[PDB]
Amino acid sequence: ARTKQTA
Amino acid sequence: GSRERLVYEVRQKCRNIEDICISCGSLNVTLEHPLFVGGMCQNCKNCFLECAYQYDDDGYQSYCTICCGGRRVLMCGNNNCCRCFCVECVDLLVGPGAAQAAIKEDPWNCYMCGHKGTYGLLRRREDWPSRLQMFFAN
Ligand SMILES: [Zn+2]
Ligand SMILES: [Zn+2]
Ligand SMILES: [Zn+2]
Repeated sequence: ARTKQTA
Repeated sequence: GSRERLVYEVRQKCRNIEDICISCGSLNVTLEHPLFVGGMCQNCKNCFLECAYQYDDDGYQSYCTICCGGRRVLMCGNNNCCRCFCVECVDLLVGPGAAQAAIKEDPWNCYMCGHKGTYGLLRRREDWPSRLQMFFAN
């Protein structure tokens, strides 16, 4: 899975 | 009294998952979570109403499908799904280490997309589209 920061 | 301890009790069958808020651990359940088996408290119902369908410019939902927050999230690799899941919720409700398996998986179908439909304590409702219709009903 690709990840990301929500901030 | 923490979310982690309450989920532990659920695994030990010392407590039904419908009796806890699966997004924050509150015992003050006021409805069933519309996507997965388990309860939802008023705070999380409100967070869901405000947050669940917020989107980023990457085309993906802004926050975790389960808790509607998270600082770091995994994104669904289904080219038809825009959902995200945070590591905390995954490792808690599925099981420890599950999030890193999912991050490694390429491509990864999320827990709403996956055909297995049950992942540790995380069980997708067969009737989630009906439950969403009811949730957003007038
Ligand atoms: Zn809650
Ligand atoms: Zn989460
Ligand atoms: Zn998905």
